[PDB]
Amino acid sequence: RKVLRDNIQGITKPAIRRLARRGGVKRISGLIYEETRGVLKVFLENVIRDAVTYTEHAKRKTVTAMDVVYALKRQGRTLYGFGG
Amino acid sequence: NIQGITKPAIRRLARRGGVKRISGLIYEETRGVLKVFLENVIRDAVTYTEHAKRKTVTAMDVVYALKRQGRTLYGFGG
Amino acid sequence: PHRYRPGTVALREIRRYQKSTELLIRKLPFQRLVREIAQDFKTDLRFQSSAVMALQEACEAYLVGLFEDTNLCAIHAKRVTIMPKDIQLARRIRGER
Amino acid sequence: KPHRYRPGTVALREIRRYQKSTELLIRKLPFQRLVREIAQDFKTDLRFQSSAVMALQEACEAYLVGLFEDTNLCAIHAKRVTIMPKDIQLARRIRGERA
Amino acid sequence: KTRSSRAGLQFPVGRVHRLLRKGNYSERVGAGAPVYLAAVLEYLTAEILELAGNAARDNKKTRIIPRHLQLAIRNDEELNKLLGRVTIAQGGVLPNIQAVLLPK
Amino acid sequence: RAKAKTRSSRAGLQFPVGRVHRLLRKGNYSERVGAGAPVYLAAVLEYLTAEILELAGNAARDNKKTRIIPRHLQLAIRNDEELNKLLGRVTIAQGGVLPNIQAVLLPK
Amino acid sequence: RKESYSIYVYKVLKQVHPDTGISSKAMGIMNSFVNDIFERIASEASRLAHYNKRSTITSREVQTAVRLLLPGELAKHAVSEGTKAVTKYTSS
Amino acid sequence: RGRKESYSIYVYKVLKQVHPDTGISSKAMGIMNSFVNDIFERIASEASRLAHYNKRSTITSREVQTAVRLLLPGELAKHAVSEGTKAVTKYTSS
DNA sequence: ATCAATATCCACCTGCAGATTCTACCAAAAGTGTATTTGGAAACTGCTCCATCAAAAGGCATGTTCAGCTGAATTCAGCTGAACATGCCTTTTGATGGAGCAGTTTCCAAATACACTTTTGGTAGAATCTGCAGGTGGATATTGAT
DNA sequence: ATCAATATCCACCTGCAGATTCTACCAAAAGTGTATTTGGAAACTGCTCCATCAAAAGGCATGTTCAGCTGAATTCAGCTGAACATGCCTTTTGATGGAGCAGTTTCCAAATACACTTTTGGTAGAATCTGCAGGTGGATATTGAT
Repeated sequence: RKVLRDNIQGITKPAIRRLARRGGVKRISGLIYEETRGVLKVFLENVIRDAVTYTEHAKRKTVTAMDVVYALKRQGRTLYGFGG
Repeated sequence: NIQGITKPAIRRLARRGGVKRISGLIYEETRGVLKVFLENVIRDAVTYTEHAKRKTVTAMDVVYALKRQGRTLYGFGG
Repeated sequence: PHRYRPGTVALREIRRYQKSTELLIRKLPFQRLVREIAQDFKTDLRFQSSAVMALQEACEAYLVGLFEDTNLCAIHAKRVTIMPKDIQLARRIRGER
Repeated sequence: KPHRYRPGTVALREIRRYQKSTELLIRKLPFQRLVREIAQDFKTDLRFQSSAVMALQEACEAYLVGLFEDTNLCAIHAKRVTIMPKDIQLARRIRGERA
Repeated sequence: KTRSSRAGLQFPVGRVHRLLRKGNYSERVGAGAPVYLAAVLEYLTAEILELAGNAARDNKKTRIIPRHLQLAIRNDEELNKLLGRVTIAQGGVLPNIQAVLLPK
Repeated sequence: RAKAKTRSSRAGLQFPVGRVHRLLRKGNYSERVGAGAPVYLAAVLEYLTAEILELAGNAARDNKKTRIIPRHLQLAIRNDEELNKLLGRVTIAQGGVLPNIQAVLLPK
Repeated sequence: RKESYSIYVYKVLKQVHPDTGISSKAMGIMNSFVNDIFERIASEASRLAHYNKRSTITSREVQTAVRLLLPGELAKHAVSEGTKAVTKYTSS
Repeated sequence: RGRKESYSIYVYKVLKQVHPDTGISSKAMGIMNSFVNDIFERIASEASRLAHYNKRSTITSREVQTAVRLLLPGELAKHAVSEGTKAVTKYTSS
């Protein structure tokens, strides 16, 4: 049982660079990286907040793919491929 | 009839949207955008009218059409 | 002969119409527009007048909001003048395009 | 030579490369740690089906890619080529994420 | 003597129950569900009316009108988000001029 | 006792009309379900399936593959105006994006 | 007869602002608001019961749905009010 | 056991009709199952709302048709209406 | 900003009329009582798959150096859009007819519901089939010259 | 200015993880028989929406002048991309303990059903009160000139 902290810094500068590339960006200001980590943490917090609300309502201790899919759909971000 | 949406009406809308200066090309462009919007909203509204087998578009038909377009409107029945 | 400088009457108009809530498109030309577009689906449909009014509130709130976004796009380009290209960016990012 | 590409050439190459492919671009184990850290701050001692972590990662990467496209258009609009915080903020404000 | 009075509420528990029962939501409706839903609706309504009456007294009205509802909604972060996709007719917009548009 | 015909074969469908009917009936959509509602619905769902699978198969052929993958489904959805509109708020897992570089970024 | 929440909105208004009134258009707004939030809560609670193979919507589904739909402190106060009203209703 | 229903076999059948020499990966089949479930719920819930708006207790093919017209973007709608109508009449001719 | 002149904004009234409340009636809805049935919680447990740990490799993050070229700042003018006067006309306001459209009201064939019985279509898992990942390393295209 | 260096393209090849086929059990469609629900055909209204029409209120179209904004051009500091070495830590493959997901069973607290019985909210005239018209003119703000 070990303590999870600061894992937003696992979203590295190079990985962020790749995502921007896929999004078409040719040149990236130095401040973008912390900005992107902030936006991602907020997005993922919102999604996981709702997925855990579905998990708790079902009296489970295991977040399922379906809980995540329901949270994404509630928020206007429908995801295909994870209904099995 | 689209031209009845006049340059000063369009200015009034831009002013309420906080716009201070306006290019001459905006009016035509605005009239295009308005037109597309209306064609969408009325289309579906008519469809509700037709499913009910009426020929009077009601306020509620418009409310439903706006709603299924993610544009909920209050004050007319929901 | 007295003249306001460019922009001063424009700021005055922003204050006025942001303080107000009245409809800014005239009723009859917009009702005419609505009936033309609608006739392009089934001619001689009746409209409850509250339905025309609902359409107008929706339309003006949509154009006003769109102008607020367009305005932010113009200012982002170090401009104070909205241009068709600003409308276009706003709508592309909104997912309308 | 010693051979050196001009700034921009290798980034254009990388745009073509990553727009052709579909692999996740964020390392898997760090992203999983991130997901468990966030979720544990909301209910201690959840487990995750690994399916649920991959669904979160697909959603997150597609969101960031989409936002970066919109950010790019905002930078182009101000006649720049370099994306900056104010471009992300303009994009998210117009999306209604935080208007 | 009604369920509404029994639960401490102005909003109609009986009506809310009938509306769940007939809305194609589930086969069965538990007895606490409409009490709870009516309470939530009353609470949100009170929040809105609290703020809108405040906004109507700061413009020194005594009658709440749609404009006061829009001012109440948009100046309040949580309500503005909850109603982020809602058009209030005759509500107008907040007074808001971008700083770069001002003189001097 | 009469020979059994599936409702799908009767309607000339590949999609399962009877399953669609039960799912309608247990979905809390309405108190009752008309006989023709699951046939129409199953028909529309099969048609949309054929359309997507047609375009994605063409995209797999173009990429010199015989197995459809999510990337082929993405290519087909996003290169088709109506499918892209209909699925405008959907993420295709492992889908990627369409190749697109803004003109102003290319070398001058 | 067409029904609405007008009298109930009016009574809540006399709770929070006894001297303030409300115009007819404003009451139409409030009515649309109540209808809106009702359908959001109910339909989310319906989905919640479906996902979990239950035929019944209980206050448990309403509460979870409130937790998914309202943003933060509104959710917390709404959960408090629903729990309070249910406890005060069961007591009789 | 744990029996899990799915649209996979019907998706596969349609695949063989449109491309008889083409396969499909299980992730792509998961996309197609997701798609079917999604379009299903949009149509069924719009039809539910349509019956409810007009005070009817039954969802019929008419509600399905008008739901399809509200949900599908144009030529998709037209062809979907044709296939649904065709299948219904073919069905009712027993 | 100092200042006087000019134009529009706006707190301030006061009545009156148009809304917002009193008076009052009544079906439809809500509550209450009783009789029932039943969905889901509790308990109990098999066995899927989740958490964790490790090794071994080698992919990719990190940290550095440096200069190409980008963003930022500045200057300037061509020309576009704001302000305005003017005089024309479209829309507002409002009244009038009357048609035809919603919108209830029964009556009842036609449709859907639902239990029981029989008959497959659909799933799981095992067994078989086979693209293509992923390793090749030439073939061609693009780049950036010294 | 062809040339060197580099990257990408594209074709090759084969085992194996993954996909397709098959097979047998069984859940759930389908048939059958009957009970229940319903939504249209005919009928009767009576709001309510359109088609007129006109007088005068505002609001719009047009043409001119010029303030000042947008866009081009130019300069330069210094950020960010490209290229390198190093070595961490992710990926992969794998084995293992066991949490808890899920599949089943019993059986009541909590649900539906049905018959009455009161109550309430909707409704709509009539009787009694804020809010717009719209007077202002008196501040408040802007402007060209110093």
